[PDB]
Amino acid sequence: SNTISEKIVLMRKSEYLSRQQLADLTGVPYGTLSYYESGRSTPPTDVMMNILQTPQFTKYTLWFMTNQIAPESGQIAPALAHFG
Amino acid sequence: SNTISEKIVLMRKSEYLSRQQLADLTGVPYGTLSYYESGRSTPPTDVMMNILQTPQFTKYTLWFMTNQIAPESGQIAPALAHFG
Ligand code: NA
Ligand code: NA
Repeated sequence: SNTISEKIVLMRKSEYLSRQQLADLTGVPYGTLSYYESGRSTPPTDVMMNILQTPQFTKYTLWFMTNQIAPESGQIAPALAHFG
Repeated sequence: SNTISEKIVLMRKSEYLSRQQLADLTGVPYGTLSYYESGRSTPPTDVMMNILQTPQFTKYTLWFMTNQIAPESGQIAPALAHFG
C-alpha cells in the first residue's frame, strides 16, 4: 500500500529516471515534482494525467489510480513496489 | 478530446447515474461533484482515485487518465464518448 507521493517515486525509480529527467519528460517543473514526491503538494488531476501520459508511466496507470493491474494489456506495478 | 469535466459527465451518464447517485456511491459530496462537472473545480488526484475506484468507474481508468483503452482487460471508454 503506497501514498501518491510514494507511488510517483516508485514509478520514477523503477524507470531509472532522475527527478530532472522526469521534469524534462513531463514539463512539470522540478520544484513542483519535488513537492509531489515529498507529499507536500497533491497533483491536480490534469497534472497527474500529464505524468501518466509520459510514455513510460502509462503502463502504471491502473495500478497508480486503482491499485489493480492487468499485465495481459501491459498494465503493471513498478518493479520496486514489490506489488502482490 | 474531452476535458476532465466532460469526462466525468460522460462516465456518470454512461453508467446511468444521477449526480446524487454518484455522490452516494463515491462518497464525494454532491456540491464537489457539481463543481467537477462544471469545471469550477479540478479534482485533486486522491479524490480522482476515489472516483475511479468506485466499482463501475474502474473500467474507465485508462481512458480517463491517458485517452487509451484495453477492452481485453475490461478497460473501455464510456459509451457516450463515441471514442474512436
Ligand atoms: Na536515469
Ligand atoms: Na440512475
